[PDB]
Amino acid sequence: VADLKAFSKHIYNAYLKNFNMTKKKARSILTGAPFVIHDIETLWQAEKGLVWGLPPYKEISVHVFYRCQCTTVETVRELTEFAKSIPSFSSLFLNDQVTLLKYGVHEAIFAMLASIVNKDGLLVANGSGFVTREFLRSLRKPFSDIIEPKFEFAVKFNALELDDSDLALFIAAIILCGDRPGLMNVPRVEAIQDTILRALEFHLQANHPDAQYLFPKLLQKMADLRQLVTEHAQMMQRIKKTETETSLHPLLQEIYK
Amino acid sequence: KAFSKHIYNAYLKNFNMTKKKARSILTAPFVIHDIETLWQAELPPYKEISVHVFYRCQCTTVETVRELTEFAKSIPSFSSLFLNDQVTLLKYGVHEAIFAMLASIVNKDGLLVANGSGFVTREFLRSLRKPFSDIIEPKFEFAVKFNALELDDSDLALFIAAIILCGDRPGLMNVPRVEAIQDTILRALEFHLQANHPDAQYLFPKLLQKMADLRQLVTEHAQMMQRIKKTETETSLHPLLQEIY
Ligand SMILES: C/C(=C\COc1ccccc1CN(C)C(=O)c1ccc(-c2ccco2)cc1)CCC(=O)O
Ligand SMILES: C/C(=C\COc1ccccc1CN(C)C(=O)c1ccc(-c2ccco2)cc1)CCC(=O)O
Repeated sequence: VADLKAFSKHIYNAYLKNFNMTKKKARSILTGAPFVIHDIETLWQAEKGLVWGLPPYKEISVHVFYRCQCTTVETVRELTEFAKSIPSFSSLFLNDQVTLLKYGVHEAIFAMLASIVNKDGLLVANGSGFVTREFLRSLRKPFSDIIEPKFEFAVKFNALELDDSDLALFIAAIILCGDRPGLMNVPRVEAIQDTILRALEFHLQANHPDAQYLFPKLLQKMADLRQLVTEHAQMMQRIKKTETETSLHPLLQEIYK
Repeated sequence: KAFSKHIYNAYLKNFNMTKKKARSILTAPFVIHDIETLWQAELPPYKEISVHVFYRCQCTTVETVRELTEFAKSIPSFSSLFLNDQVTLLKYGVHEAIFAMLASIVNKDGLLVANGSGFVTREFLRSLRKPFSDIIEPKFEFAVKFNALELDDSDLALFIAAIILCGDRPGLMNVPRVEAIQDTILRALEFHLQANHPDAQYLFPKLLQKMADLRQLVTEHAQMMQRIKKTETETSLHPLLQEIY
């Protein structure tokens, strides 16, 4: 029990050192000024300077998809650094590390997106912008449809009221996932993931003494996130298929390969 | 440096028999070179000579695990590792340290036994029946070569601390932390060997090779222990040693 506490603490310190944006900072921004991007005009103002090199200009729905890609890429690089500070992650085979990152980053990105989202939209640009969910729904298919299911997931996730300390362990559990295809040392990964999930159960009784069923609720969100990413990867295949003049960042190319 | 002195202090606190004590005896102990001497000299109930010596080996290695366990508490930052990692380090390392320290009580002809009091010849131990004699002799071969390095206790105190702090063990949770502790130990050791053996040359990387030789010696050891566990159904194993195996 005492090793699990200190393992949780190590994981929470890796999280605080590696993510630019915590849930604690995001909620203080969201509740109080970010500049509101809610239409074409405000988006252009935001690009001039009140908020912020993306493959040469074309049309709003595609410009937005490109900003999503720039953000997602930056969060992969934070996740990669976070994982390297997860105790035994850096002593796994190099190919296992890359495999865990390749198949887990999206699950982690859509878990952590909740932190910066409310029912009305989300923070961008390290909290200096706020893009409304109504504006993102206004984009043309297939861009609007690849966006809205994440808000639907996030708002439900937020009703669980996790804090940073809980998320560090939850995101650690997503990444150290013994089920990813092509792993070399499965029992080792499985063992690390079971340590995290034991530490997570113990940390939840401590931090959320009156919640009920919070731990199995979280195992289910991990399942939901897998389904969310399977659906996302299908939509991304459809974009790559039907939107030929839209490119994808090479780091994301490798991931979806 | 102070670090080196502290590890030495702890080694002197934890191991009753030092190379120093052992060297001034080996230069009178009762010679045990056959059945009649063994019996004059004299655990699980008696079985036969060979199994009897095997039990004596077990009682000694058990005691030395206890000592090594207390010793490691003095290695700085060992006590701050996960408890699980502590147990793993002890589990996979105590035999490499026990075979390293065995060189201290050994010469080409045999070893000291129940304090300085007895000498058991290598001859006799070879005369035990298979697989008991095979279990024994390869430690002697290693120990004679190790002794040609001519370490003293202050050197061995760091060397045993290095052995226990191996980042490579199976199931370690915090490898980089263990590795960083061993690094300070190995840096103290290089520094110590420069100061304690100024005219010996290459002693440091030769010690690093002895660590890899020990790892292999223990692998061959555990393998031998495993067939004894199958084929020598009668003979018992102190359970402290079952858990290690
Ligand atoms: C379209 C891809 C993912 C989908 O991204 C989604 C999906 C649902 C909600 C939020 C995101 C993106 N996100 C985490 C952001 O923080 C974000 C960043 C910037 C903007 C934006 C809008 C106008 C100007 O700036 C909007 C969102 C490809 C990327 C991939 O699959 O890796
Ligand atoms: C056979 C096991 C270990 C290996 O033992 C070895 C192997 C090679 C050299 C020296 C030892 C033992 N040793 C460190 C002693 O100090 C010792 C103690 C007593 C006697 C003895 C002989 C007649 C009466 O008393 C002889 C040796 C199983 C136990 C285990 O695996 O931990």
